[PDB]
Amino acid sequence: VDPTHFEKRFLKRIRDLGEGHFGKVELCRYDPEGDNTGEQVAVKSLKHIADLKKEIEILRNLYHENIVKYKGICTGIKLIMEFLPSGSLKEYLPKNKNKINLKQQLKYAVQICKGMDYLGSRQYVHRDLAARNVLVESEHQVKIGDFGLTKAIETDKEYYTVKDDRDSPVFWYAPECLMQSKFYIASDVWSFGVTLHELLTYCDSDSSPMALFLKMIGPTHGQMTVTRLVNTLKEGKRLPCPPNCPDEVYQLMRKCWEFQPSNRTSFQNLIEGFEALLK
Ligand SMILES: CC1(n2cnc3cnc4[nH]ccc4c32)CCN(S(C)(=O)=O)CC1
Repeated sequence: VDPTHFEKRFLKRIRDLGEGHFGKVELCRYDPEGDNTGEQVAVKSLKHIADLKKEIEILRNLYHENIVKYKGICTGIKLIMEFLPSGSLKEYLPKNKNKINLKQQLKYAVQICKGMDYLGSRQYVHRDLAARNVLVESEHQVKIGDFGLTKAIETDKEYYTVKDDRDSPVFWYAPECLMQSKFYIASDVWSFGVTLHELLTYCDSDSSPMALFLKMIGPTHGQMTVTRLVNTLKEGKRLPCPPNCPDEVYQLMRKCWEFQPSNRTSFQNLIEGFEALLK
C-alpha cells in the first residue's frame, strides 16, 4: 500500500479554498471508511497538466516547517496537501486582530522569509508571494501554502524569463517583472515587501495593495494600468506606511522596494533585521 496514493472514490468535496485561472484548491474529506471520520485535506485540481505535475514534483521535495506539507496524489492528476483549518492570512488576520500584535506579525514575517530563503537556496523563484498564499498553522506559525507559479532558475543564470503572463499579480510585482518579464529572487523580495504590507494592515480589503495602488494611479485606465503602475514606480512612489507600523519596520519594507533588483535587500538581511527588532 502507498500512503501517498489517494483514491478518487473516497475523496469528498466540501468547499473551495481558492483558485487561479487554471487550477483550484478545494477542502475535501478523504473518507475511505465512509462514515465521515476521515482526514480533511486540501486538493489541487485543474479546472495545463504538465504544469501541475511540475508543481507536485517541486512541493513533494520541499521540506521546511514554513512550507505546506505535501501528502500525495490522486491519479489526469490531483495534488493532495495538508489542510490548515485557520486558512490563509486573508481569512485569519481580519478575524483575529485582538489576538495578533506587532511582535507576532514580525514573527510571521521572519517565518515567511525563512520559507522563502529555503526556496531560493533550492534555486526557485516563487512569483506569487501574497498574503492569500500564506497559511496559518497556529497562532505562532505560518506556512507558504501554494507553489502554482514556482519556477526553477537555470544554474549560472540569475532569472526566469516568463512567457505566460496574462494573469500576473501586477500589484505585487517588481518593475523588472512588469517591464521585461524577467523574474529574479530579488523579484520575490519585492513581493515579500508587499505581502508584509498586507500583514501589517491585517489583510483589510480597503488597504489592499490593489485598492491602494489604484487610488494612487487611477482605477479607470484599463489596458494602460500596468504602464501607469510602472511609471508611478519609476517616479519613486510606494505603498504608504500602514497605521501603527514603526518607521524601522517600514524602512525594512522600503528596502524590498528598491527599483533595481541589484540594490534590494535579501531574505537573509530581512531575517537579521526582524530578529533585531524582536530582541
Ligand atoms: C493556499 C490556499 N488555501 C486557503 N486556505 C487553505 C487551507 N489549507 C490549505 N492547504 C493548501 C492550500 C490551503 C489553503 C488559498 C489560495 N489558493 S489559490 C493560489 O488557489 O488562490 C490555494 C489554497
